[PDB]
Amino acid sequence: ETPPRFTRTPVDQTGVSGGVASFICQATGDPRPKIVWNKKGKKVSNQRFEVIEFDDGSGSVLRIQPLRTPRDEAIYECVASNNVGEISVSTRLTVLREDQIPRGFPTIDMGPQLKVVERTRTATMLCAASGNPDPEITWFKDFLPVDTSGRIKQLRSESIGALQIEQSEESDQGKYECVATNSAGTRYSAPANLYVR
Repeated sequence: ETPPRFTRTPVDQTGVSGGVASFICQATGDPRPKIVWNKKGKKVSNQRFEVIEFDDGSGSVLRIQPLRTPRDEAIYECVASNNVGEISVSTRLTVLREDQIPRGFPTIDMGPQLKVVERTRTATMLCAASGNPDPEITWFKDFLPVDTSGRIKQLRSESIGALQIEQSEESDQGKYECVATNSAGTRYSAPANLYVR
């Protein structure tokens, strides 16, 4: 038996009012750590705050949608625990008004669109995004981050970000969101469905 240890700690988010923010927290340990999200020390307990567990039990994502300001702006804590010990770490959510959104805050110029791929063929989800600094584009599938490092690869060029899913299969079906992030903040695309025919 071993105490909880973090494998992925949440990273500060600046979102826009009405938009989305996600925080990721994973840990290992034996027995399997329970992950609880707190807001300034109390368990999160509001309808717009949703905890989605990774299928493998490694942890969870706290997803907040729609973001409200000033209400949601706070320090949040991820607490990992089992019968041998407990650890926590915190992260910060900032939520900007339209009135407060910087010039270079990421824009989704073109979000992903509905796709149907034949099984074993490459599916490509597309996202055009811009901002200053040039934002990083990442992908969420069914509210969880798509990690890619390789059947599933992410390609990137000027404002275009692509998620290429080689040898597509049934489990790749789902709801994909493009996420654009830079030092000014994080913007989500509307989700697009992928089907595997």
